[PDB]
Amino acid sequence: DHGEPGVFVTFEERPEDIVNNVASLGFELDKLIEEEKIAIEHIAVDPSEVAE
Amino acid sequence: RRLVLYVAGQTPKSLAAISNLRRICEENLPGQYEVEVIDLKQNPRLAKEHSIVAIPTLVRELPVPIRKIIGDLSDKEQVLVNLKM
Amino acid sequence: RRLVLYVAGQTPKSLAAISNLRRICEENLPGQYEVEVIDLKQNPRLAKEHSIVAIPTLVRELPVPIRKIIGDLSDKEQVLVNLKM
Amino acid sequence: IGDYDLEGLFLRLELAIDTVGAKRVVLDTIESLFSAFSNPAILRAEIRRLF
Repeated sequence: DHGEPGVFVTFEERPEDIVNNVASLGFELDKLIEEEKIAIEHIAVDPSEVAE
Repeated sequence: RRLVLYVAGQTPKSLAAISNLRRICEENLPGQYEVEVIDLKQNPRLAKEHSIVAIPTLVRELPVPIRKIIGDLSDKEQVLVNLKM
Repeated sequence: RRLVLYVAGQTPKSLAAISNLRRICEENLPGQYEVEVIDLKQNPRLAKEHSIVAIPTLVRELPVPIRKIIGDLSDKEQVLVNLKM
Repeated sequence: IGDYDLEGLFLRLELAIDTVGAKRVVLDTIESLFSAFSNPAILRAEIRRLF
């Protein structure tokens, strides 16, 4: 509506979950990413293979 | 026997990380594995491809289960124990 | 004098477990008991039959009361004390 | 002693699933799993892997 690109940085939910959540509301996150108007970054860290 | 070291820029952390990697690899043990250093700034994409978050990182892929070590590798003994087999 | 070691695959944990079992059994003491190694992946059923949960496991059945040790047997002294009689 | 993985849990659960051709699974009283073992991080990682 206002022509501003968006970025969604998720630390818990995966992109599939993020898209499916709003799929029912009528938005098409698949299309908006397929066009890159919203970019999804799933920034997940696993402590199992992490030694500090 | 392959090791990858992800760093970003001529940062004191990354420089100390590579220097300490040199020290532990050479003085502590022989050349059992080969090291490759990647500076993330030029390729931010590779950061996403390898799923890297915190600099500096030392990742081994020789064994089937991956293992990462986060930091500048200040503790020689701990780094060697984490990389020993 | 029988000991069983349950592991799963060519895992670093299981390999280190059997190697450490070799080391503690040989260097520390003589061959008082016989070891048998079972890899659970091929027989998941045996896991249920022996009621095993966490890999790796070292179980003795010589005494009437069972005793299990969970892990890769990193601490030689603790493993020997747990298996001493 | 050392680090352990709840590998037997996965093996037994897979064996049951393949035996019964199961599609539905119920996990009852998963708090006893935490109460039994001492290391909390290992259990956390193990059941995150389980889910």
